[PDB]
Amino acid sequence: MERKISRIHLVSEPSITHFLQVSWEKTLESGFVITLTDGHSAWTGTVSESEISQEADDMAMEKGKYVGELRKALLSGAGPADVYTFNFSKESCYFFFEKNLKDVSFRLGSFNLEKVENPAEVIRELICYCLDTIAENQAKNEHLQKENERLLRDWNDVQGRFEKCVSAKEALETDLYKRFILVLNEKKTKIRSLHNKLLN
Amino acid sequence: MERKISRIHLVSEPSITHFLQVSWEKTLESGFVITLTDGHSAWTGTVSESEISQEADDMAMEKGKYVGELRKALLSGAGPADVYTFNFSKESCYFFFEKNLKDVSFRLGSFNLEKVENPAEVIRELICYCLDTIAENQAKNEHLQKENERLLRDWNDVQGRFEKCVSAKEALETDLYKRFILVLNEKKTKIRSLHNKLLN
Amino acid sequence: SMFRRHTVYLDSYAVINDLSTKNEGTRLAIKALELRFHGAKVVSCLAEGVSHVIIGEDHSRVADFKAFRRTFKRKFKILKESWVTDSIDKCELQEENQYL
Repeated sequence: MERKISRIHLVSEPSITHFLQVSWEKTLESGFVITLTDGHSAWTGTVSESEISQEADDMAMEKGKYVGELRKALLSGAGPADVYTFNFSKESCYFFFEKNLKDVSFRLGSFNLEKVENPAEVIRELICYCLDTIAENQAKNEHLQKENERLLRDWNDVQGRFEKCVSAKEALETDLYKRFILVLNEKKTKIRSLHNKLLN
Repeated sequence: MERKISRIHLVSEPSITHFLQVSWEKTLESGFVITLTDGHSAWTGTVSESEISQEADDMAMEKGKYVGELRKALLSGAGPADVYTFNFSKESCYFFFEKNLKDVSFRLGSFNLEKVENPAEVIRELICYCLDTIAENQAKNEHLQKENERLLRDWNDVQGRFEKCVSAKEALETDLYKRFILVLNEKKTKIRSLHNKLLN
Repeated sequence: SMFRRHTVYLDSYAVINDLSTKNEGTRLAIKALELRFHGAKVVSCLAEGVSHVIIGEDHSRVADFKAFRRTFKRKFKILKESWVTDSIDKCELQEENQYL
């Protein structure tokens, strides 16, 4: 059981911003409950498999993409080039949204909502859920920061170790080569002396 | 413009949860605005440096201790064992909070709030702020997770690279020794040939 | 000693010929360290003795190096990271023509 909260603007009242909360169990196919709030009044509705299936069948579209479009629209997943316009008539309590592409409207879905007699409870639940999410995110961020610090320390130690190794290899190589050049110089001096003696 | 949101259980109405929003400019000492809401109506009030100083003088204590107590009480900074009781008289709009330790109590603070003409606006602002905080925290967590994954991959590769370098370091010295041996022996063979020629 | 005669200059500094502009390159720094450990000569200052130049995934500096090499008597070669990795893996030098 999870849910998503988004900000929704209405054409009737563009200045005022409403809140849309969509709650589902495991996946949008089974169903979902949508709550619309304005801070003073609340509306609630539910969509089960039958209604979504009938709406998809009527629209003559593959059911595999209707769920995707609904998710993109109602979960604030619209892209930069995608614009969705919502309209909620209070007199009949009828909600419906369309997609504005290429300067032509296109209906997606229509729902009938029912007023909630206790708007306070839904607002309180929304605020409590938001606070719980904030706390969980803060704890996760703290743990992740600790892990990042540990990883950075490990990386610095590894870099220092590699520097040590390169320095040691260079020192060993230079020492050995110095010894060898000294010995070879002595041998060449002996060769030159022997050649000079043989010249006689 | 720091802000904090907390949840409280008023003794007058223990069946419902109230939300306390404390907003301050730089530090709690300078002053803060406190808003108490329950989902339908909100009461706002202001506390200035003068009121804080007067209360501290009444207590006959330094500003630091009173500020710490206020932070622990209002900002949900309570420790493992710290009990606070909040009361809100609605008729006169008087909100006072006290610290309970056994039967003895202490009226830590007492302010006066005023009803807001527009209750929906403050609730909308609170929800919007909570959603923005959630989004920012999620973005930061995603960024840190990506960084940690990159660091882990880099460290994993570097460990093996360093191990291979260390392994080659050991064979370097034996290679160099076997390398010097042949050339030194060639020079000694040249000496032998020259001496054999000189034997005449 | 397979890189004894191949001195390599890395683009790990934002400003050339400036020791105070050290970067925090993750792969670049250790790659330069490995090159030095393997016998190559790394110089922090870009002088006339440089022979090869290595530039990371930051392509913004390619123009600067291409302009600098014009004045230089001898022109160095710009190579990518696959060259060094392949050379180490195969234990033998790879042709720069495939990695220019």
